[PDB]
Formats: sequence, structure tokens, C-alpha cells
Amino acid sequence: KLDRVRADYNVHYWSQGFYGIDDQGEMYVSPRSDNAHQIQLSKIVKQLEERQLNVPVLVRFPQILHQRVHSICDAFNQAIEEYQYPNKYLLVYPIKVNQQREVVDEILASQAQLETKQLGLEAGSKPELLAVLAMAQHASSVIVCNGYKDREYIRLALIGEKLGHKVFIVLEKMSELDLVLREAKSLGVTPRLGIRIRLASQGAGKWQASGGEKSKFGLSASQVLNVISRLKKENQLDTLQLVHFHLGSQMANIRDVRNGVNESARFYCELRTLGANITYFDVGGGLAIDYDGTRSQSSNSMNYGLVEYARNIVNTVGDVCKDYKQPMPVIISESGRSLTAHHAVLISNVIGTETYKPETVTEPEEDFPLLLNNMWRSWLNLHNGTDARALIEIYNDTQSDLAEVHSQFATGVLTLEHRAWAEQTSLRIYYELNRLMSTKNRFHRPILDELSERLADKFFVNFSLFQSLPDSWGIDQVFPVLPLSGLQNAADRRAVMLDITCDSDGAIDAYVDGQGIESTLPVPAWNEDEPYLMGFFLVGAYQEILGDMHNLFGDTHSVVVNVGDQGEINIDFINEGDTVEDMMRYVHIDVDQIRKNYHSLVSQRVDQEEQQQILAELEQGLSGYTYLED
Amino acid sequence: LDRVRADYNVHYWSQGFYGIDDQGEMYVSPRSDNAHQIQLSKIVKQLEERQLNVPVLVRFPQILHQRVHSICDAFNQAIEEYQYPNKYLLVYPIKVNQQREVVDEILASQAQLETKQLGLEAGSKPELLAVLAMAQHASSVIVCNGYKDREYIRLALIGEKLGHKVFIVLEKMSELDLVLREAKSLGVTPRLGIRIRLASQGAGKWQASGGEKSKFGLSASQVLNVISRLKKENQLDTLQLVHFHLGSQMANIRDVRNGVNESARFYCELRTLGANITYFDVGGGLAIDYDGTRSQSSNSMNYGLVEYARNIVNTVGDVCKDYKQPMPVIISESGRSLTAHHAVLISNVIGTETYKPETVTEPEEDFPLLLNNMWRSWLNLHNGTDARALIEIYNDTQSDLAEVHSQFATGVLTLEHRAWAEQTSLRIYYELNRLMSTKNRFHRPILDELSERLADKFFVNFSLFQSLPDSWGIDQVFPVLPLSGLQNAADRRAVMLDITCDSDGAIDAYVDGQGIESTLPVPAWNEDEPYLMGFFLVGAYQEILGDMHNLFGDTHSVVVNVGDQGEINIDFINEGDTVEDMMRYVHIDVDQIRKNYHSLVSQRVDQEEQQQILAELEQGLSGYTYLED
Ligand SMILES: *Cc1c(COP(=O)(O)O)cnc(C)c1O
Ligand SMILES: *Cc1c(COP(=O)(O)O)cnc(C)c1O
Ligand SMILES: N=C(N)NCCCCN
Ligand SMILES: N=C(N)NCCCCN
Repeated sequence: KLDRVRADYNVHYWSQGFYGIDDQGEMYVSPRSDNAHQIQLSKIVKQLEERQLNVPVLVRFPQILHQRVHSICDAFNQAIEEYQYPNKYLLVYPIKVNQQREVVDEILASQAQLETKQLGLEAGSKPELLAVLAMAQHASSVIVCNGYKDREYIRLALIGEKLGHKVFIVLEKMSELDLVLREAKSLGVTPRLGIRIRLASQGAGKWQASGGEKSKFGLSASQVLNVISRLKKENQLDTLQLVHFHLGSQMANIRDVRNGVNESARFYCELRTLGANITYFDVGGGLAIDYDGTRSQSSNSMNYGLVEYARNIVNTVGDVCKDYKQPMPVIISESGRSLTAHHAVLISNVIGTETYKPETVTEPEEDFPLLLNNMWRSWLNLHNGTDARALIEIYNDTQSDLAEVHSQFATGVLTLEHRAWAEQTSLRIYYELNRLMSTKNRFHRPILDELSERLADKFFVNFSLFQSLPDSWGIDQVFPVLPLSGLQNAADRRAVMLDITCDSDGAIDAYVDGQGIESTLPVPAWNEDEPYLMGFFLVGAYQEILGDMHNLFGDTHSVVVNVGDQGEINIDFINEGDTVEDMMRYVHIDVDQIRKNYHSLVSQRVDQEEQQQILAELEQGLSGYTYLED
Repeated sequence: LDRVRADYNVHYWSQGFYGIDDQGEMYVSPRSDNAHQIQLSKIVKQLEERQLNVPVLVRFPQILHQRVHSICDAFNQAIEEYQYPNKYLLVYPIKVNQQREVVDEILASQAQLETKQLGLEAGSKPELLAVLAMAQHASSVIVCNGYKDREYIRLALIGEKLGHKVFIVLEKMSELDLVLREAKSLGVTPRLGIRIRLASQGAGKWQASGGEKSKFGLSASQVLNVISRLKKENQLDTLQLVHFHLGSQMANIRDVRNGVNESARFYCELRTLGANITYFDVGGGLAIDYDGTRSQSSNSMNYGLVEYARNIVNTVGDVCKDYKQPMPVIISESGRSLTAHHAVLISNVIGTETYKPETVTEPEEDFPLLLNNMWRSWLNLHNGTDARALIEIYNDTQSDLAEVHSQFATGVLTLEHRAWAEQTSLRIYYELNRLMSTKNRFHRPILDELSERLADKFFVNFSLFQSLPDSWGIDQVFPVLPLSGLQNAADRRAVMLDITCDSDGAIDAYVDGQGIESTLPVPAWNEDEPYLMGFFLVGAYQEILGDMHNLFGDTHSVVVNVGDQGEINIDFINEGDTVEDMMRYVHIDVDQIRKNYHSLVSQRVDQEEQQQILAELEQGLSGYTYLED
């Protein structure tokens, strides 16, 4: 049954209604706001294959970016209406989360459909500013500038203001103020200034600009005061328009958001008190994504929802302004991750497995030692008539017996054959223990968890973790991962997913299912005869940019898919992934020379009939996708 | 003033390739003869004169050459001490660093040791093609690991067809049938190895299936299935190599010795079943001492080079003596140890946040008591204050400051009050740090906290995520040192921050004379003068794991040979990415954008200004992604 499978995965806890399992047992995406047509992801794959693109593939749904833009804006609007807050919310997209022109254009495109009709982007570095200015060349835009600012970064930012953008240069180091004033004078521009504030409510040391605590940016209380003082002196206090703080990405605890906003709102009111007219209050990033579906205060989740995040921000800022009797600023959030995580799915195939097949326990030959007979006797006592206690005993004896076998092999007591026999016999006992024990028995359940790991299939997935999913390796980030098809049989097996790199770390340690994080995943059985497709979801934020070429596996193919009015699958942009030859160039091999040398060597050492064949396979290997063929 | 050399103790991790000379400069000494030390700042000046700015990755192929000879000599010495009756063969696994310039130089050694062999290991389909391309000129030993499809298998067998010795190591049971089929198809006799799963390295590793994450290798039972199938095909002679790999950076020599013991027993058991295994490949694992402490920790190891080699050779030897069997050729795949030292990442410190001593102002008459108490702490803090009173001033001040932050947060204090409190505290810390004594057992740990409280932040012009990825990913420690003016390294303490917009772009730990610290002693930063830092031991796995966070790309890289008379020879130069390179990677049409700027400026900017501005936008696009001082 599919509907019992649906409760085993509980996709809806993490998918936000963008993905689900349909009645044919296929995973779909539903990316349109009218929710009009669902599309089976496997059917998108079938259509890529027709066009000669093989998996792995990264698939983007812009229609999902559009909805996130509207949801985040809707959430703050609701909060504004409920509080009767007397100013606006502005969404601003930090490009660091995902810089791809096709992501950023779709984000810009919905922002234009919004009532403010207000474009907002944030750059965190010189190269990002130039990218941001390129991508907002068409219309006047809010641009917030963060990061380390040299002369050239400041002059480019002022050039942007000259050319008609609203460019906020956020002061993050005290020396930058003096640089901005000089460069603005030199370009004849009226600069717009924001200030980044250091907070004392988020940990020891962060209030301090100097010192060995690692928050890089932001001005001290003292430094903030110096800014106001320097501006008053130059008759430029009106250029300070923006107050900024950034708590960090993926804030799991709503309390920290509240404490942060509380402290910042007070700074904002104190600055107006000293005469500055701050128009904007920018709460930075930090709006988390619920990667594991558990809504918990854990590093892969959050204990709050979208609207509640909005309310904590609006209410706190509003309450602090009412106390000071100050007017309320435009609220900005830089919510990159929330905007981008859901829109992308990585698809690839399971190209082989290592699974345990139950074989027959052969009886001990006269040659076998007591220890191995003991295991044989355990195997005979294991059946439907073995009681609940005695099954546990047999588990414990069998583990101890295998451990002793391993020690005797290591010291020269036992032959390779003895070891083999004991290992296969143990696996047979484990396999049966796993069938005889009951999940309704309280003392069997912990063992059945143990046994579930011990008997899981290894699934080798045609992809590189280091390339497509770097946070998995680097910070034990969890992503939901699921078979795309045949989900009626998801109770068949348990499996762990490994990548095809020659590295221990290219394996997933954690899975998302119906009750949260597990160490293995329930899956349909694999067959050599049918394609078996898997999906990594919530890969939309920070994954693409951060991946690297371990083992010379390169970029995957990527495509943009829009679902049309009548349910068409419009494949709108297509980016081809790396070939082996690309990777060879990247590491400075002269490939044209390699090809030509190959012509010689083959004519030298190969029989004439074969030569064309051998040369074709060499040339073809160079020109192939880095990834493997089933 | 050579307490400086002793503060850093560079030789504890440098292996004699880097040190400080008597002019206060970091030098490299890359030749085996150690004939000429070249100051690393002179390499930078020489690059500056060719229009390349830091950040720069500098690589020294003569260090690679020495690494190959040191590892071979270590094994050869162990072989001679034991009287081990067979040879050692070093095989380089290109996964550690795939650059042609690195691999060439390793290969260029291979040629020169009178046994005149060394090999390459590939661990995936595309590495196999890179290895085949890199050994095109000469016949070679090639070991193939990783997940093998039909194409990988056929390429490997073609490699053998063209004269290489290609060992296709079986890592999965199903891959034996595939090899045998395809070898028949290409009419080639295969050479096979087998990777074996060990039970001595932790629970679950012995098993092929199951949830434990050791990807590759055959279980004892599958090893026997291999023997049985090859006996039936009459192809048992094709199995020539036994393989295992424990993992990289093995810190505990005990694990090495346990792994070798177990695997030697597999080797001798296989011979017992008529297999004629000739090669015994112990994989990687041979660690690098990143912090110079030679301790059993994630960044270091409890053993040395010769010791590693003795543990291998003596263990294989003793077990063989036990079966009365012949000893095999020993192979190690020691990538990391071959490559870590040869490369240095150099960049400049382009700004700082430092605390500058300011006088503490008397509280205004409107100030609350709490801020008066802090004032009173400050007055009681001078050369007359006794040792115990210094600690109590330290504790009152921290308590005061904390209470100030709670009062700001609930509306009790103004920003001006907070500002005054924070600056007074810093002044009190700065003076505590001068009045307390290193000779006093109870000041020392306060001075430890003060060192951090008072450290300079140095902003280095590079991206940790691009150039030192393991530092972010696995808290890899790398030595980091300033390159110049080292006579002055007692000036201050600093932490190094990269210029990315990201909290994680900082180094948490530093290597000084004591091993690992949380700050580094350094010369003072001056705006007027260049300040260069080196990150060392970046040779293995850094270059290829780096990513484009915040759109910072590749740095320049160059290859430097020191000639017989000391000439600095800059033999290859790879240019780093420009802003335009990055924009194009994220699919912006840069040439269209160039054009639209011309449109936009001429329509929006006063005529007398247009050329200036357009020249600035274009110098923006064509410039290195990194910043200018
Ligand atoms: C990185 C960053 C962001 C993004 O935050 P997310 O929560 O990941 O979306 C926003 N603002 C600033 C200043 C950042 O550096
Ligand atoms: C990664 C790897 C190596 C390299 O080991 P290092 O200790 O990092 O030098 C050697 N052999 C194999 C099979 C590997 O996968
Ligand atoms: N994804 C990065 N590697 N780290 C995220 C940091 C962003 C601000 N805390
Ligand atoms: N530093 C790399 N990411 N990991 C290397 C692991 C390789 C075999 N243990």
C-alpha cells in the first residue's frame, strides 16, 4: 500500500507542498502557484534522456522561487496588518546563497510583480557587486553592500548610485567611513550609508571589533558613536539611512531572533535620538529551512514557522519604537536560504548495490574448531520456536562468537576459510533474527534497529557528494533523499547511499523519513533490469556554488524546468556539465596533444584491424561526461 | 633577539624546507643540496615585477623531488635493517593533487632513482584518463581503484594493451565478471588486485553489505569467491596484487601495524590457496605532522617516516616468516606525504582592527553607580596594585561589563553608557595585560584570556574556502606565518580573517613554538609597508577542493625552481580568475554587460566624466577577484 508508504516518508513535513508522492507511486513536483499541474520527476528525466542528457542532473523550478518570494512578503505583510505596523517590508536577496543568473532573474521577476514593485539585492564582496550590478542593469534597484571594502569596491558602489541604483554601503569596519567620504567627494556622489552593528546578546566577545572572537564585521558601540560624530561634522548625517545586523545563517531558535531584534531596535532608536534619520532596519539572513521536517531546535531544523518569524520581528521593533516614541522604519530581511532551498533537486541513478543474499549455512566439517561448532549450534536453535528471551541470547552469543573469530584470525589461530564461514553464518543468523523478532516486543526493538543497519543494502549513487552536496560532508547537513519511482514497494528494504568517489566521506550518514532523522532509508528493491532514480531535495541553497572536483568528477548537467498552462514540461535553459577533457584542461594537461600522441602509440602497439576501435574508445572516453554509465 | 626562532619553532613542521634567516625573512630551501635559501618575499617582489599580485600559490617541485627520495630511502633503510628480501615501490595517488605540474615533477623523480620505477594510482574513471595522459611518454605501473563501469574497465584494459602494467583492483564482487568478460572482448590478459576488508579497524568494516560506510573492498567470503572463479576460468595467475587502505592521515602508528598484520595474513592465506600474489599495497595513511608536535591527534602523528616504514616491513616480514613464505613487493600510496610541503599560499594583510589605548574619561555626574564602580577599578590599577588585587580588578570588570550589556538590553542604559563601559573595560584589559606577570601561576591563565581579548584582527586577502578548504571542513590546522620583519614578532598577537563575507572564514588555530595556539605572535602592522603572510603545508588536497564562495576564484599559481647558483626560476604561471571569469561561470553574458554600460553611461553621465567611469567599470570586470591594498 502507497498510503502506508506515505506515512513512512511524510514528505509533506519538509516539502512545503512542492513535492509529494502521487497515486502511481511516483514523486512529483507541483511548482506553479495555481497548483494546477503536477509533474512526475521521472517524466522530466525521461524527457532529458530523449534530448541526450544523462543523469546526474540538477533541476531548477523557477515557479517555486516565485512562490517563496510571495510567501515571505505575505508573511511580513500579515504581521504588519496584525500589529497595524505603520511602514513597509522590503525583501532583499543576498546573492551569496546562490549566484546563478537563472536563479537571480527569477527572484527579480517576482519582486517586480509585488505591490512595492521593488527590486532588492545584497552583495557581500567586490566580485558579487559587479555581478549584482550586471543582473540589475535593466531597472533601478535597492543594492545593499556588505563585506571587506577596498577602494575599487567603494568606487564601483558609488558608480552604481551615480547610474541610478539605490546603493547602500554598509559600514562594517571603522576605517571604511573615511574611505567612503573621500571617494564620494572624488566622484561627486551623495553616498547612502548603512551601519552594521555588533551585538552583545548573541555570545561572548561579539560586541568587540578588535579581539580574537571571530565575528568579522560590524561596528562597536563606541565606533557607531564616532560615525555619527564624523557625519555631523561633515554635514552628512542625512546620508545614514540604514541599520544592519546579521546573526548568521540557519537560526534554529526563535528566541535568538527576538533577542537580536530587541537589541538592534534599541540601537536604531538611540541613533534617531542622536539625530540620525534611519529609514531602513535590515535584520540580515538567518530565516531557517526545515531540512528534516521535525520543527525542532536542532541545527538542521528550526523551532518556528514563517509567520511567527515575521511577528517576532515586527512586534519587537514596534514595541521598542513605542517605548521611545520614535517612528517605525522599513523592515528589510535578507533571507537567501528560505528563498532558494526548495527550488532545486539533484537527480541521479543507483548504478549498483551490495546486498546480503541469504545463502545456506553449510554444516561444520570435522576440521572445524569448537568456536565454529558453537555457531552452528546457535544456527540450529534459531527458528520460529525460539522464545523472545532466547533470540536475544542468540544475538549476544553470535556477536561475541564473531568477535572471537576476528581475534583468532588476527593472531594466526584460524584460516581465511574459517573466518569466511563464520562471517557468512553470522549474517544468516542476523537475517533470521531480523525475521523472528517482533517490533511489538519492547526488548526486540533496539536489536531490530541494530539489525536494520547490519542488513541494509549499500546503494551506489552516480554522483559526487563533494561536487553536488558539499555541506553534507562539511557540516553534516541533512538533505531529504528518496527514490523517485515504484514507491508502492518502499517497504522492501533498508539502504544507505554512497557516492562513486574513492573517498570514505562520500556517503550520506542521515536520512529523512516519516519520523525525522534515521541512519538508513526504507526503499523499493533494486533490480539490475530497471533504472532506479533518486532525488536529493532542498539543495537549492549554497550547494552549487560550494561544490568541488574531488576525484575529477565535475559539474553535473543543469536545467530549468517550467510547467506550462496545460501541463507542458518546458525545459527552458540547459547547462551542459563537464566532460573528462574539461577536467583535464582544468589540471593543465594539453588535451589536443594527448589526442595526437594517442594516434602514434596505437599505430605503434596495436594490430591494424583494432586500431580504429582502440582509438575511438580513447577519444570517446575523453569526450564523455565525467560520471558513469549504467 | 632569536627568542623569535624559538617562539615559532619552524623546523618542527618544516622538515628543513622553510625557516627564518638572519635578516628576519622566511626562506625556502628546496634543493637537496640545500645550497641556496631564497627569501619568500623576493619571490613575491619578482612576481610583482611581472604584474602578478598576491594572493599567490607558489609551488616548489624540488621539494616534491626530495619527498620521493625521502620516502624511498626510508623504506630502503627499513628493508636493509630487517634484510627484507624484496623491494619497495612508491605509487602516487593523483586524488591528492591532480595538477600536471605536480604529477610531472613526481614522475620526473621516478625516472632518476636507479631502480627507475614509480607508479600512479587512479581512483575513478576520469583519473584513469588523466593518469594515462600523464604517463603517455613512458610505460608505467598504474593501480585502478574506485567504482568501475564498463568504460572504466575497458580503458584500463586498453592501458595494458598499450604497454602499461595496469592493476585493476577489485573493490566490489560484481566487478570480477565484468573484468573477465571485457578482457576476453579486447583480447587482453588482465592483471588483478583485490582490496580486502579488515576487521582490525573498527566495527562493521569486515562486511561488504550493511550500513557501515567503508565503500570498497571484498569480504573474506567474496575473496574466496574470486579465487574459486579464477581457478575455474584457469586464470588464477592474473591475480597479482593485494590492496588495503586505512584512510588518510593516520595519527596512530598502532593502527598501521594492526592493519598490516591482518592484511599480511590474507596475503599468506591467499598464497596457501595457490594464488601467486606478487605486490602488497598498503594504501595511503602516511600522515603529515601539521602542528609539529608529533602527537596522536587529528593534525599530527605519533610516529616518524622511517618508523612508518619499519612497521610496514617488519610486520609483513614476520608474518611471512611464520608461514614460511616469500616476501612481496611492498607498495605504498603516500600522496599526502609527497605533496603537503611543496606548496605555500602567500597573500597580504590588507587591513586590521586593533585596539588602540585611549584614556579613560571620568564619568559625567549623570552616570549610574555601576559605571562609577568601573571608574574606581580603573584608578586602582597601576604599578602599585598587588598581584591578587589585579585578579579581582579583572573579575569586577568582567562582571561590570556583563551587567552593562544586560542593562542596555532592557533599556536601563543609553548607547553612550554602553560605549563608555566597553572602552573602559578594554583599557583595563590592556593594562591588566601589562601589569600582570608571566612568572605568576595565577596571572598566566588570565593572560591567556587577555591575549585573545586583545588580539589584533588581521584581514588577509584570500578566501579560506577557495584556498584552504579543509580548515573550514575538518578543522585542519596549517602553519601560518608572516614572511618579513620577524625580528619584531614579539609585537602583538593576531587572528587571521579572510575577506569573504562569511563567519566561518577565519582561522581558529595557529602553530607556534608550543604547537597549537589560538593566537599568533606577530610583528606590528603598518599601513605604509607591505605585510605578507604564508600558509604552509597546503600541498595536499587544498587546491582541488576549493570553491567559489562570494565569487572569489582561483588565485594565481606559479612554479619555482632554485638554480645551482641560486637563480629564482619561475617556470610556469597560471593566472587566477578575474571578476569576468566568475560572472561567466554563473552564466552572465559579460560582453553584453560591457556593452550596456556604454549605453547607460553615455546616456546618464555628464560628458566630461564618461571615459573615467567606463574605464573604472571595465577595469572592474577585467581585474583579479581579490582586493588591492
Ligand atoms: C550570508 C548572508 C546572508 C544570507 O543569510 P541566509 O540566512 O543564509 O539566507 C544574509 N545577509 C548577510 C549579510 C550575509 O552575509
Ligand atoms: C585517498 C587515497 C590515497 C591517498 O592517501 P593519503 O594518505 O591522503 O596520501 C591512497 N590510496 C587510495 C586507494 C586512496 O583512496
Ligand atoms: N555556507 C557557508 N559555508 N557557511 C555559512 C555562513 C553564512 C553566515 N553564517
Ligand atoms: N580531505 C579529504 N576531503 N578527505 C580524504 C579522505 C580520503 C580517504 N580517507
